[PDB]
Amino acid sequence: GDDYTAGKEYVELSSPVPVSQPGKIEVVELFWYGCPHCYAFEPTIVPWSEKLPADVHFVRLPALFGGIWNVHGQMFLTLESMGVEHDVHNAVFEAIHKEHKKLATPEEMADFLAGKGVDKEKFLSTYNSFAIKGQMEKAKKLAMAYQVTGVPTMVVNGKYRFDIGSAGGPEETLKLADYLIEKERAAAKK
Ligand SMILES: Cc1ccccc1CSc1nncn1N
Repeated sequence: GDDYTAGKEYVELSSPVPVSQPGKIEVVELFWYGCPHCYAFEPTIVPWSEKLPADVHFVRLPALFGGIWNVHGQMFLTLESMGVEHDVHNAVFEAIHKEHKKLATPEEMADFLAGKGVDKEKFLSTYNSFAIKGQMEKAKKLAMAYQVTGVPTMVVNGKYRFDIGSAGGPEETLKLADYLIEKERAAAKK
């Protein structure tokens, strides 16, 4: 009969946000190019996310809160729109937190991406296109609605907000995530 405290481990939003399509549970993690905590979470969240059933869907959304925040995230959405899969996405975080070659401009981004199999022309073509902007505004209005006041931040079904600090550790974050998945799943368990 329960095992977590509201506000202590996970915080429930007074104003919840509905997902686009029902049936599957929404799991969003708002990472940033300036959060070290997100880097140490990668080798821990991957084995969990890539082992989830066909009832849970993880989404990669950056902390687009204007300023330099949105700038340090658009690059990711650009790659996802390129149609590349299993292109060693983790290598990107490496050049950001291990090297930190000031990836704040498209030039530096393309220069680095070109070394892993990325066309500078395609990149810049869609980068400066509305195709990415439509995604940017989409995540922007959702991020602030998910009550994301920090990074990282795991949001489940736009109702429960938690993170490493709130949970009490990277492992505790996974505990809360799995618990909340069943929490929402129970509201529609046939
Ligand atoms: C918000 C966006 C931008 C880019 C890729 C995927 C998405 C859809 S993810 C989403 N849409 N409504 C709720 N939710 N978490």
